[PDB]
Amino acid sequence: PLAAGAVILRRFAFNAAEQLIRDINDVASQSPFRQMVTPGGYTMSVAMTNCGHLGWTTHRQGYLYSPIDPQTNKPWPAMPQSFHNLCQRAATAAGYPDFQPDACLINRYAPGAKLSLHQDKDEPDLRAPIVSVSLGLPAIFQFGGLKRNDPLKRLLLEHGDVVVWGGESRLFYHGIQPLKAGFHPLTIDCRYNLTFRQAGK
Ligand SMILES: O=C(O)c1ccc(O)c2ncccc12
Ligand SMILES: [Mn+2]
Repeated sequence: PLAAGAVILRRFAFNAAEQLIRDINDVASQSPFRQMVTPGGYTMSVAMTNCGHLGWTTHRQGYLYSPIDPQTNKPWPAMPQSFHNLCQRAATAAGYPDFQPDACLINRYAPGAKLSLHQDKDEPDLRAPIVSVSLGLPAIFQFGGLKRNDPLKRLLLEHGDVVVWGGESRLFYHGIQPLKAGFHPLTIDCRYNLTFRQAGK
């Protein structure tokens, strides 16, 4: 059992990937990818956008979920059908049939992009899982435990892999190591990851 509460579904989204990527591009045509600035003043190497009713974003030197994209002053694009359906199939298979995300954060990793170790604790109910979908180039996902200094474990996440982070794992510190450059036939030179969240109360 790699991470208590987590359910790894390798290649679960492999068949859906081309459609998912088309929908990423459609979302980004409305709410573009942008590299947000952390509360500490650093520009993230990962570029982000969102779809759904709520979107994860910097605002006033903190993080929060907002119904409005600060870059466009318009709502985030609606949740694509492909996104909704894939998430529900994965969550249901993993034992979370009532998971109803209202936010999907879309991350784009260019070579060298990384995410420092952190917890996702900005959501109102931490009993709801987060569903992660990997597309394109492979990345090393690192995760520890409930404490910042718990022992780290690592696993490669490859194109089409889905992880449902539930139970205890929902609160683990985690991150992504600097992305290795390469080629993928559907994303060309990057990785994307979708993370579905229940962000509304
Ligand atoms: O699955 C991933 O690649 C991933 C990457 C970066 C994150 O901040 C995440 N947060 C929660 C769940 C998954 C992820
Ligand atoms: Mn995270």
